[PDB]
Amino acid sequence: SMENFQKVEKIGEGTYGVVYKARNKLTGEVVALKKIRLEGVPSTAIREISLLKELNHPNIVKLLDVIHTENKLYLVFEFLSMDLKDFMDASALTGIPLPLIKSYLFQLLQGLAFCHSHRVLHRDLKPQNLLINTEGAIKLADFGLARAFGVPVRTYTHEVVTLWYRAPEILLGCKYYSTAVDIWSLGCIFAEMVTRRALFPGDSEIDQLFRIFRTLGTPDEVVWPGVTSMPDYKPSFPKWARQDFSKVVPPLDEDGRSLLSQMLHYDPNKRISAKAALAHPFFQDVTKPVPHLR
Amino acid sequence: VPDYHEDIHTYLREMEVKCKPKVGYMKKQPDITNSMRAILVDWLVEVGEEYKLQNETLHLAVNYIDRFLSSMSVLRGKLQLVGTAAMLLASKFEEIYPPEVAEFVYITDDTYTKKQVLRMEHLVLKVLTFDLAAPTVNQFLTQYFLHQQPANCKVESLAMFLGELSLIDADPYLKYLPSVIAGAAFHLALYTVTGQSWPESLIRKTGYTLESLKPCLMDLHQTYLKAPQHAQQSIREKYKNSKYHGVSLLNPPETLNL
Ligand SMILES: NS(=O)(=O)c1ccc(Nc2nc(OCC3CCCCC3)c3nc[nH]c3n2)cc1
Repeated sequence: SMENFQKVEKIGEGTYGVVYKARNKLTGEVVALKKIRLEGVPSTAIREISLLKELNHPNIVKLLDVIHTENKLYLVFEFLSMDLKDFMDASALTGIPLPLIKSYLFQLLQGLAFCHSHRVLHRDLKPQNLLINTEGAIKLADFGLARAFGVPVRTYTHEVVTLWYRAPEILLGCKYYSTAVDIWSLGCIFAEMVTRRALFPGDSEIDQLFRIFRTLGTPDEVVWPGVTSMPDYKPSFPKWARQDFSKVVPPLDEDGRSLLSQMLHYDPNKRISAKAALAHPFFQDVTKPVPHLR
Repeated sequence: VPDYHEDIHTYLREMEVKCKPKVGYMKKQPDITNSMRAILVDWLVEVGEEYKLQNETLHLAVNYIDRFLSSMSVLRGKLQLVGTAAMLLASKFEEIYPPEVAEFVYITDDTYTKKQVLRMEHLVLKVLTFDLAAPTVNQFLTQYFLHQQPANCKVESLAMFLGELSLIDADPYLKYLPSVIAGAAFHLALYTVTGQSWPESLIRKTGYTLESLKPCLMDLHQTYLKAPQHAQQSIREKYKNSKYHGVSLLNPPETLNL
């Protein structure tokens, strides 16, 4: 039972379930609680649990326990203070220091690299799914859309990734998609950390493709082999020109720009990977600054 | 070749050892036997053919079954309920569109109720401590396939047939890890169709040689030979289809030479 847990407040709903802030009456430990109502145990919870028990990493949210009672299923998590989106909104007047964007991106990639090294796709990387403590760490959360993939991949659920962060290969309906979809999402978030507005906030699939095309250029066979043969490619697509990356994220380093242009490469194969990304010269001076938050 | 192939292979190799069931669990099962297990596994191949399920789902289900039976005694009349929960859970894990619970109650022919199937799903989950991302023979074969020079669809189908035959007979195949069952399966397939052998590149990747795979390769060679006489025929039937290039109809070689 949850005799030992006192709910403090609700904090959100994501993918499935509901997350409460709660407190361990006996230990004093503040936790997060994901509650599931019980068609059997949801496919989403089955995946989140088994995979998160496998993934133990400082940058991946720790699952502490799994409790029953019925007809409920409680997941018990390490608590964290704030999601990235709220933090970005708190930093509206003052900005987010570059050494902190750097640290955060560095940490995120580590955690993504761990995932991918353990045949795991996140598939829902967005700022509401990234948590931060006061000590300076950022962690990946909400593994509801996650799935264990195989080598090589076969076709998976097409629904995936919330719109603003969805990779072009999903949007254009490629039959296979891989680790490159998590990099894409991470690239958008990188830009968003710098500009504090979402990079491509579309309202429909076509809107999104167009917003991406206006920023990165409408892709052709030269920049992305096989693109004009994709299921949702339309020849009637407006042919926009590519613009300088210096205008896409104006405050950014030459090395920031390099890193970003690689995380947002059209071709999923050409798109840099998390593992490789850690070696990028952007991170040469990387440290671990605290966020200074309340 | 991506940047995670070696990391994933390494991790999968680590994980098969931890996900391994107990080898002599059937000797500890008072009411169930190897033959009864053969019947259950064969039935799940039927179920997977009915609902067009991925082969991965099938291997996962069998892994779950064996791991559950390594710690929980079951009577003969309930083995099929365990089997049904496994298949369900495997579906929820692996499939884009799993079948409803209702559809699972139907294929048991109203032996068990919905409430029974649901409560068993929990029990399995709990007994397996929710750890369901087990490596399978199938997961290794698909990696091994990448080492074909060049690709041959008949080799892949035959490999997966042989690997699927290992699922039926706990004696002997329980004493082998999936990565090894897959090496045997891949070589046997490859030698039958093209007359080629385990590739040196796969030696570099896996550490396995024909000498090291031989014990399993000998056992699998026998299964393949006795397959048309085998009491369970569902897998053979499945692999007559053009989807699998009619590989079950092929003539097995009589000697391997090693
Ligand atoms: N709004 S906010 O910025 O004030 C704030 C944010 C998140 C948290 N804390 C927290 N949240 C989780 O899920 C949050 C959940 C909400 C819905 C979207 C998906 C993620 C967790 N899962 C494990 N640990 C968790 N810790 C505290 C404050």
